[PDB]
Amino acid sequence: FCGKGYHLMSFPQSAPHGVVFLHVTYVPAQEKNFTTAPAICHDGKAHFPREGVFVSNGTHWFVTQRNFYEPQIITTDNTFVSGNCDVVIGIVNNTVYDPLQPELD
Amino acid sequence: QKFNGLTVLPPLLTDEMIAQYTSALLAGTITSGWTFGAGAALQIPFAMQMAYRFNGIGVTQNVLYENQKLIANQFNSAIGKIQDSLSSTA
Amino acid sequence: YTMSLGAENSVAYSNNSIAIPTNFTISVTTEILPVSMTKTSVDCTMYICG
Ligand SMILES: *[C@@H]1O[C@H](CO)[C@@H](O[C@@H]2O[C@H](CO)[C@@H](O)[C@H](O)[C@H]2NC(C)=O)[C@H](O)[C@H]1NC(C)=O
Ligand SMILES: *[C@@H]1O[C@H](CO)[C@@H](O[C@@H]2O[C@H](CO)[C@@H](O)[C@H](O)[C@H]2NC(C)=O)[C@H](O)[C@H]1NC(C)=O
Ligand SMILES: *[C@@H]1O[C@H](CO)[C@@H](O[C@@H]2O[C@H](CO)[C@@H](O)[C@H](O)[C@H]2NC(C)=O)[C@H](O)[C@H]1NC(C)=O
Ligand SMILES: *[C@@H]1O[C@H](CO)[C@@H](O[C@@H]2O[C@H](CO)[C@@H](O)[C@H](O)[C@H]2NC(C)=O)[C@H](O)[C@H]1NC(C)=O
Ligand SMILES: *[C@@H]1O[C@H](CO)[C@@H](O[C@@H]2O[C@H](CO)[C@@H](O)[C@H](O)[C@H]2NC(C)=O)[C@H](O)[C@H]1NC(C)=O
Repeated sequence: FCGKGYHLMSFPQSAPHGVVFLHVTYVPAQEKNFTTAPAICHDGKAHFPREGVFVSNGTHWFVTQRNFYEPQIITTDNTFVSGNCDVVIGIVNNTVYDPLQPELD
Repeated sequence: QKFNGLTVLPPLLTDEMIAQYTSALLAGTITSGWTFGAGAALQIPFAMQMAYRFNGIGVTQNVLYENQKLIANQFNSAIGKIQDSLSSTA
Repeated sequence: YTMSLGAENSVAYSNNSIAIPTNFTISVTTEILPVSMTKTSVDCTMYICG
């Protein structure tokens, strides 16, 4: 509605018989190739991502926001768990780090 | 019709050219979704895209994955119902 | 000549492959809209008879 891309801000300017608007928008660029997986299997449970998608760099797995690559370790507190491992087509076998356990030592 | 000083000018865009715009359009939104309408197209597997759109309404993503078969079936039988509504209803 | 509609590039769709942006550019587009005309007026009798 207000310029191509994701609208961020606008400023009006005058004109003799009209109004000219400047619409400042965000546009993504420089995108890479990643492998994905709808959900992960860990100890028999399906771990779905909360905010973002699980993405693989070939030999490692992470979780990131869909707007901009910012990889992070797939941990218990960024992924919710529901149902069983064998239920949704497309899971992959991986591990999940639990931040609590390093504290018990 | 047109026989004494009246005419009709042809359109600039022919039927095959419009059907080429609409083929490009709905061949994009399958492969890239809203993305291709902002910048470069980004290939995203379809089922993931639908799951996201579910999150976009307010239903937890897992609902789509668990029920993927029923969803696909309802979609298909709906397209066929439209095909027949149009094929018969004047 | 016959007009071209644009470039022809097909997307490498897969069922386990996603493309993700790693940078961004903010761009300031412009838009123009009229909102008025000259408030004209004509005296009908002077125009016709004067
Ligand atoms: C994702 O990976 C593919 C292949 O690994 C990249 O490939 C090319 O894209 C062009 C576009 O038309 C195709 O014709 C080629 O067949 C693709 N494969 C090649 C050249 O090996 C693609 O560019 C990557 N996309 C992103 C966003 O990283
Ligand atoms: C995928 O990502 C992982 C994690 O970044 C990469 O593993 C790292 O490789 C670098 C380069 O040797 C090492 O310095 C790091 O120690 C590694 N990470 C750790 C701490 O395990 C991996 O090389 C990447 N591979 C691909 C194909 O993208
Ligand atoms: C995604 O597509 C690929 C290729 O179409 C599918 O791979 C086929 O899967 C069957 C069942 O496991 C295998 O017998 C075939 O050999 C696979 N083909 C290839 C070329 O690898 C895959 O199953 C699809 N679904 C995913 C990955 O979830
Ligand atoms: C995920 O891990 C499970 C657990 O190892 C795999 O299931 C095993 O499959 C092997 C190969 O046939 C069997 O020998 C084991 O008996 C299975 N374990 C159990 C407890 O069922 C499963 O194949 C893995 N899947 C993927 C995609 O990596
Ligand atoms: C995103 O794109 C911009 C566009 O140039 C990149 O900007 C330049 O980065 C180089 C890195 O060596 C700098 O030397 C230049 O000064 C930057 N240009 C400007 C406008 O100052 C930027 O680096 C890209 N993002 C990333 C993460 O590399």
